[PDB]
This record gives sequence, structure tokens and C-alpha cells, in this order.
Amino acid sequence: KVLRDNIQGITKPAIRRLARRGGVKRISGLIYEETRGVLKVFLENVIRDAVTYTEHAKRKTVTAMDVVYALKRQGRTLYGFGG
Amino acid sequence: NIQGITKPAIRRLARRGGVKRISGLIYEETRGVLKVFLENVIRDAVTYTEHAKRKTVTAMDVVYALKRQGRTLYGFGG
Amino acid sequence: MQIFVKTLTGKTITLEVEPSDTIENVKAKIQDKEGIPPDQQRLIFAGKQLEDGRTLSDYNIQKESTLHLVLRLR
Amino acid sequence: PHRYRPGTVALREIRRYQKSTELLIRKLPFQRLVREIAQDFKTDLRFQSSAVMALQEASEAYLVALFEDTNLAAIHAKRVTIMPKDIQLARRIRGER
Amino acid sequence: HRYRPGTVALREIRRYQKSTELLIRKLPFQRLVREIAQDFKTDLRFQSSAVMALQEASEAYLVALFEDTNLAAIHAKRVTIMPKDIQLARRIRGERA
Amino acid sequence: AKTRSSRAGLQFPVGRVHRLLRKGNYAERVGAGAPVYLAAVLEYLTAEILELAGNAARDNKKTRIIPRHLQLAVRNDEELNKLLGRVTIAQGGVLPNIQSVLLPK
Amino acid sequence: TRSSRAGLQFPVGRVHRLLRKGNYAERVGAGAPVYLAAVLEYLTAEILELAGNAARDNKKTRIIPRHLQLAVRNDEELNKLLGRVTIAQGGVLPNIQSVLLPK
Amino acid sequence: KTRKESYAIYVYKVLKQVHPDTGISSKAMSIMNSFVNDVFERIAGEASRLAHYNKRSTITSREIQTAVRLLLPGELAKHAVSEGTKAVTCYTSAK
Amino acid sequence: TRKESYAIYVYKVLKQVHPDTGISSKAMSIMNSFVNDVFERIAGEASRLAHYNKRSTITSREIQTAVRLLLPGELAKHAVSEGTKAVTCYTSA
DNA sequence: CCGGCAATCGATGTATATATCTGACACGTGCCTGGAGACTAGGGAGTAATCCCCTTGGCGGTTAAAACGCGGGGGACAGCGCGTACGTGCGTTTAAGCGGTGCTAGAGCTGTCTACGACCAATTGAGCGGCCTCGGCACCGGGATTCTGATGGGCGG
DNA sequence: CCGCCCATCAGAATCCCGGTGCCGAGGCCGCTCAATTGGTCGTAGACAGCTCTAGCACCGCTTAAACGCACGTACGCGCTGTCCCCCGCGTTTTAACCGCCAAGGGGATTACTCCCTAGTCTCCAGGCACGTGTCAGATATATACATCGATTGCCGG
Repeated sequence: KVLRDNIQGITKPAIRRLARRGGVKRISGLIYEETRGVLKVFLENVIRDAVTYTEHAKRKTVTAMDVVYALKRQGRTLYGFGG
Repeated sequence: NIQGITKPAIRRLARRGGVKRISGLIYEETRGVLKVFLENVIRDAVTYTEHAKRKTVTAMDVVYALKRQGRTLYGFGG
Repeated sequence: MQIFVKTLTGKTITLEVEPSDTIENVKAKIQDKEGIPPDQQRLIFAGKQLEDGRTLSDYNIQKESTLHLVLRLR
Repeated sequence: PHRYRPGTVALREIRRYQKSTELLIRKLPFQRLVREIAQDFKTDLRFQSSAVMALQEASEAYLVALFEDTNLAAIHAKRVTIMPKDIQLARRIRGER
Repeated sequence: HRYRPGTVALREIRRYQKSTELLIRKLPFQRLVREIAQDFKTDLRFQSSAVMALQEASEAYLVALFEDTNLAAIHAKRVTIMPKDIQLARRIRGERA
Repeated sequence: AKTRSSRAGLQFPVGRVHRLLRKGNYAERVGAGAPVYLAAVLEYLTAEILELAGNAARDNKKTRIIPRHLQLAVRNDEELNKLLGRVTIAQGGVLPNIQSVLLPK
Repeated sequence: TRSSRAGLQFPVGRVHRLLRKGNYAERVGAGAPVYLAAVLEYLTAEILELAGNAARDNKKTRIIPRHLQLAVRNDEELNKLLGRVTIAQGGVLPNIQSVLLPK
Repeated sequence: KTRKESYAIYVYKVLKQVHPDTGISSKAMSIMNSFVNDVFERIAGEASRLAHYNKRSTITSREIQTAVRLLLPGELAKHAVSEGTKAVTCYTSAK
Repeated sequence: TRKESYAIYVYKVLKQVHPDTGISSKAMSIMNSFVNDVFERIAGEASRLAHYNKRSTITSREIQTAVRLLLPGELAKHAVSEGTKAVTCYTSA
């Protein structure tokens, strides 16, 4: 089933909590849209790489190993989910 | 010998960088950052030279060191 | 617009050919202005052998381009 | 009526969320967004739960680091509020196109 | 006559952004490199190509740093670059902790 | 002694490291002392990280080490921070840090 | 030769030899050198075409590192590919921020 | 005077194919040689890692194709994939 | 199928270091990833070093130079000392 | 007689102490696959000798760049005023999260057999090193064109 | 009547054009070593089939989080004034660059040997999968303490 409008599921309180963990006190009202765009770009890159990895293996299911390999390719090593 | 990097040279580098007005305390900072960068690269290059049992540092060692630091350089035999 | 075509003798010729015009039209204009038979002409752009069945826009030929003669790519 | 001045609860929230380790985004919306994004590259795709978990961890870490840099850029301009220009400057200096 | 401040600066910007020569004298850089190397190991020899490559890399690094510094200075509604701009650029890039 | 680790006086396995080296497409041949050297270095790094993490665990009045303690151990050491500079640790968190200009006067 | 069969300019046998003696895998297939040589030739052609155009703009008949730098820095995909590469004697792109220009 | 190999002749052939009347200097030749070598190492390493992940002992054209897709960005990957497929088909057809 | 890991050796080292502390299941996964990552880094550096000098074997000199190139300032000294001591003990016995 | 400064006081939020139960960690058991032991064959690497190439050091000149100083204009910084955008709190609405149920597509393992890659030997041409020659580009001198800033003027508050 | 905005001049600065020459790029030639060809052999991988696990879909209920609105205050932004510190230009000093010469350290090659590593076969024990008990830690509840913001008293203007 094709779903749209899911970028708005990242609500303003969630972005505020992320900013609080980042150390920010006051937030302008135009920050949420730019945050959504940045997150979308990052996710698009990572998912493209992971899907390429999955397709090479002739699998129809994306695994955590594909995500780890993609992230390592993007120069962002991640510890904990195997590897 | 760090004073051999004169102020006009730093101004020329800034001009190539697109800078119009320069504060008077910029030259000391530039000298410090250049010294740190050179120290790292030369350490790596001398390690590479010592592994090969040579008493002369070659351009290949410099290229390998720069590639290790993440700064590939074209035109010197890579 | 005006394109520059270079021959094996170093002669440079200016051609006023529309982007939508086909390569065969370019050959016909070259023959009209120079007398060289179209079948004896081999034009190249971006290191590719042009085909009479395509147009200038097919090869993405923009303004102030340069074409060369005779050279074949295969 | 009791009421705190502006900036107090903000500092309390900063202290609270800088000592915890849980994820700060709801799971169902993120899963839906990931599936929608992956629909562009290839249809009829299945995901392991671990894959979505790893994606969430990476995304949250990236965003937190970006917000730290944005706060630094905002302070450099003698401000306490973060604006989109700070995010743009941080991304440009980092090298992210 | 006399040119106003900022004119010769723009002329220099234009003329140094179209050339490709090295902007630092060779003997001082050679001396500095030799002393830095002698800090680690003594009785060391250098090829001319090694010093040339070191100079090229150093100049490229410094020019990129100055570009980032100019961006940071502009962000703070200024036209003069200051050490705080260099520190901010190095911190955001990741070299500075 | 029988096993190679006991001869070297180590805890990490020398035979397994040798097998991994010989099949990892690294070089045509592998010397005798390379597995010993690599195993010793790996054991040293593990010991350093574990000591720091155990101290962090004892600070929180805990008996077991969790990823938060590992993150606290790594981020508070200069050399470890330099080594693991581009590494994300799951369920780790961040170091508490507030800029001075944001504090009330 | 194998390049003649593949209709290429780059060498297939040399690429096969480099693959076999590079510690990449135990075995190498027959079509891998052909694929790699074709890709390398394509990339070389792209860069050289852009650099030759840049050389023609300068009224020069020979390519120098400045032309290669101008070609690479002005193309988005090429700039992305060679993002952490320094070209010797290349220079920079002319660019001045609009705030510094006189009113 | 030991023999030293390079890509100079093939690069010159390609240059004469794209621009019939244009030369090249020695420094530009060195830069081009470095570029070709760098791209070779990148693609080969990516293919080797791909083969290692899936527990294979051989490197095939599928590994090269996937490595090209992973490394090259955007339209570059599309055109490179087309060129490689055409070359492999032409090589297979001839014998 | 059997799956190999470093869990037992990490636990032995931990019991040598802190003879009463325990460890959870996610922390051991992080430790496994860390050990694997450092292994790959050092091995790749050593292989490149051997390739540069036209050698077909990897020795302890390659490992020493690799850990000198990869590890930061004060970590490298202690790592080199540990490796040298281990190699000497192995050779003598 | 009020203001700023300083010392109280209630409300709220956070950390601390005490059972309580549970699910994950630590330990014990069987077995099979990978590591250790013994031996043989061969080539990779260490070692010594030779040669010449390049790196280092020194001297002389000349000249452009660096250093120093000065006068001044423009930019950095500080204070002040205003207004609106963002934080804090409250009441209402929504969907996330949990707990089950069922079902099916696919991931994972196993046996087989076959086409593909490695290995070997002989042959031969493509590519590398060396030499020559001329034309693209560096260099120098002169005129053309373009900003730039001072000067005169005009105009409106 | 005078300060502010606008049109117009000479003077440095950059570029283009024409002649000169000169060194590097492009072409030609000989040889040797790596790529091609033809055949053999072993095994890596493709393919078919079976099993069972985990991913997807759906339904019901609780409740915490999200959302919308109001109010107020503190921060962002714009303006004004000052003051000083970087820029542009002229004079003097210095050391960088070029050219030339001389000497020797060490990098690169070659011949030879030998010892370290790979490959083979046998045997056995350590590590992995599985199962089980119990205790470190999450949960719930009550309580004590610290901080924050309003209230009020006091020295002083």
C-alpha cells in the first residue's frame, strides 16, 4: 500500500526533544521544516545504498547487515547491531 | 623558522581564499595551524621511510601519508 | 546559431543550423556551401559518430559547438 | 498561580534528555516513513525489525550532532536562538552538499 | 592620486584567484620542513619532489581553511576575519575538539 | 605447553587469528610472529576499554556494564576518543555539556 | 587481442593481470576485466572532453592542469566524485561573495 | 633502466578520439594516470568486499556492476553501466 | 550452524581486570564489533605496507608499523611494548 | 518617602530508602570441527659487492620583495528603544503501544552435476626506452580600452 | 543658504597585438617480455526441493502524548555615536633566486644461498549449542532535601 504525508509524523515535540539532547535552549519557528528536509535526504542516501546491497544478494528482505554495510560505506560506523 | 612564513605570504593566501579585510592577530593562528598540519604529515612520512630502511624521504612517502590522512594528491606519481 | 566545423586541412567553416535540424540536413547544407558529397562527410561531436537519422538536439549540441570531419569511432 | 520564568523548564529538559539513552521518536511514524522512502527504489520489499532499529539509531545520532554544531554557530553570532541560517552554515562548513 | 581602502584588496583577490603559482618562498619552507623532520629523526635527507608535494598540500589546506573562515565571518555580519572565525571553522570541521 | 596462546602467554586465540589472516585476502604468506603480535595488541586494547568501562559502572553503583558505561568510558579519554572518532555506539547517549552563555546569571 | 574483440582502447589483458595480482579474490571471471576497462575508458573520455573544451576557451591547443581543475570543479557529478582530491598546479575557481563588492 | 608501465598511450588514444586537434602536457598526463589508478583501486576494493560479504571466491561482472552503482553518483553510474554492458556483450558475441 | 565470536576471551580479560564486574548482552555485541573493526584496520594497513615494498609476506614488522601508523600517541607505545613482549615470550618458549 | 539589595517561605521537582518479583546472566554437559604435531620441498628474502646519481655544501651578484612608518577613513563595538515571536500552562483529541490471532512467502540448508577458471608450454607482437625535429608558448615592447576617484554642478530642504 | 545627490575629467591598470626564439611534445626505430592460443582437470556455483520461521495484516482497549489557544516577557533587530585600527603608499634593507662548482653518501641492481613457510596427514580437545537456577535490577511507594520565584524588611538616596 502506497503511503504519503509520513514526513509530518516527525512531530514538533520530537524535534524539540532532539534539540534538547543537543543542548539547545531557544528554537525558531522555521527549524522544523528544515530538519525534516535534512532527515529525508540522509534517509534517502542510506536506504538507496542498503537496497543496492540487498538486491545484489538476490533477497527480497532488507536485513540489518545491509544497513550496517551501507552506513560503513557512508563513513559512519555503528556498533551493536552485529558486525 | 616559522617566522619565515612572512605576513605578505599569509595575506596572499587569504587573497586567494577570497578575504578582503584581515585582523592583526590572524598570522600567529595561521602559523600554529600550519605547524600542526606539517607535524602530522611529516610524522607519517618519516614512519613510511623508516619501514623501507632508507635514509632519504621520497615523494612516494609523502603521497602515501597524505592518502592516509584522507587528502589524495594528484600529479606526483600516485 | 553558428557552429564551427574543422576539416583535415585545418579549414574552419561556420554553419547556421537550427538545433532541431537533422544531421542529414547539416550534410546537405555542407554540400550546398562546399560541394562535398554527404556520403563522403563524417561529422563527429563529443567523440561520437553522428548519424543522419538524428538531430542536433539528439546529441545535445549547444551553442558554439565544434565538429570534426572524417574521424571515425568504432 | 505558580509559574516558571522562560528558560527554566528548557534547562530542566536539557539536563533530563542529556542523561537518558532512550530513543526520542515514535516507532510507528518512523517505520512508515522508511517504508515510503524505500518504495521509490524498489516495490514489494520487506524489512527486518533490526534494520528499522539501526536506521533509527543512526538518524537520531546524526540529528543530535547537527544540532550541537548549529548551537555553536548560533552562539558565534551572539545569539541564543537557533535559526535555519545556522543549520545551513554548519552543513556547508562540514562539507555536506 | 590614491585609491580608497578595499579597491586594491579586490584587485589582489581577482589576480590571485586566476593564477596557479605557489604563494610562499621556497627556502623558508624548506628550512621549516627540515627542522620539523629533525624533531623526529636526525640525519634525514629529502628529495626535492617531497618538499614540492608538502608545499602544494599545505597551500591547498590553508586556502580551504581561509574560505571557511570567510564564510564564518560573514555569518556574524562582519567583513573582517578574526581568530574566533578560524576556531569555529576548525571546530565544526572536526579537527578541533 | 600445547596451544600457541599459552606459549605466548595470552588470552586471545593465536590459531584463530592466524586462520583469519590466511583467508582474508591480505598477502600471499603470513609469518609466525604476526598472529602473536596482533593478538597481544587486541588484548591490550580490550583491557584498556574494559578497565575504563568498569570504573564507570562502579561510579553508578552498578555491577554490570551497559552501553552507557562504554560510551562514558570512550568519550572521556583523549586517545580513545581520537581512535573511535567516527563510531556510533547504540544506546550510548551523549556527555552532559551545557554552554556557559545559556546558564542563568 | 581481447581489447579488439571488446572494441576498446584500454588494455584488457593488463587489467586482468592487475586484478589477479592485487589480492582481491581467489578467482577472477572472464568478463570482469572487460567491464572494468570499459568503465575506465568512459570516465577518461568524459574528463578529457571537458578539459579540452576548457582549453579551447583559453585559446590554447594543449591541456594543462588548470584546464583539468576547471573541468572537474564546474561539473556536479565530477565534483562529487573527486571531492577530496587535490590537483597540483590547479588553482581555484574565481568566486567573490556579494557582500564584499562595492555598493 | 627498468621498464615502467603507465596509461599514457591509451589516454592519448582516447584524447585523439574526442578532440582530434588537441595535445597534452606531461603534468596533465601524470594527473590522468593518478586518476585512472585511483578509480581502479576504488572499484576493485568495493568488488572484493562485495564478494567477501556473500561468501564467494570469484569476482565477476556482477560485482563490478554493483560496485559501480555503489560508487559512481547519479547519471555517471547509468552511463557507465550502459558502457560496461555493451562492452561485455560485444566481447561475448565475438570469438 | 556454529557462529564464532570473541565473547569468551573478552569475558576472561574482564575477569582479569575487574574480578567482580559483569557484562550485559548488548555490551558484548559492542565489544565484538570493536575487536573486529580494529582487526580489519590493522590487517589492511599491513597489507598495503607489504604491497608498497614489493613483498609477498606479512611479518611482525608490518604489524608494528601498522599499529604505529594507526594508533594515537601514547596508545602506540604501550601496544608496541605488549606486542614485542608477547613475540619474545613466544619465540623463547 | 520610595528603590535596589538582600534575606525569608511556600510549592514543585528530584534524589533516596525499602520491599518484591522477575527475566537475563552465569554455569554445567556433550560432541565435532578446527587447531596442534611431525615431516618434506622449494622459493622469498637476507647478504654482500658495485656503480653512479643525486643530494648537500659553498660562493658571488642583482634585484625584487620584505620591513618600517605614516596619515586617515571606514568598520567594529557599545548603548538604547521597541515590538513581536517564542515559552509556559491548560483543556481536549488522537493515535501509539500492547496483547493476541492467523497465515503465508521466503530465507536457509542439502544434494548433484556441470561449465568455468587455473595451470602449462610455445610463439610472437605490443609497448617501452632512446633519439631528433619543429611548432606552441613564453617573452618583450607598444598601443587600446576600462575602471576609479576627484571635480564641478545642480538641486531641494 | 548650504548639505546631498549627480554628470564629467585625467590617470593608473589590464588586455590585446605583433615579432622572436627556444625547449618540450610528438613521431620514428629496435628489442624483449608479457599476452595469446590450445589443451587438461578439478571444483565453485547454479539449480531444484523441502522446512519452518518471521514478517505482515487485523482487531480491541488504555492512556499518554500531541494539539490548539491564551498571555506575557525577553530577546532580536535597527539606529546612533565614537574611536581606533587596518589599508594604501613611499623609502630603505635584506635575503631569495640563479648560476656554477665540487664531493661523497646512498639508492638501485645483481649473484647466491638457506631457512622459513606452505602442503599433507593424523589425532584430539576446546568452543559452541543447549538447558537450568537465582539474583541484579526494574517497579512501586513513601519521604527528605534543594531550588525557584514571590514577599517583605532594611540602608540609603
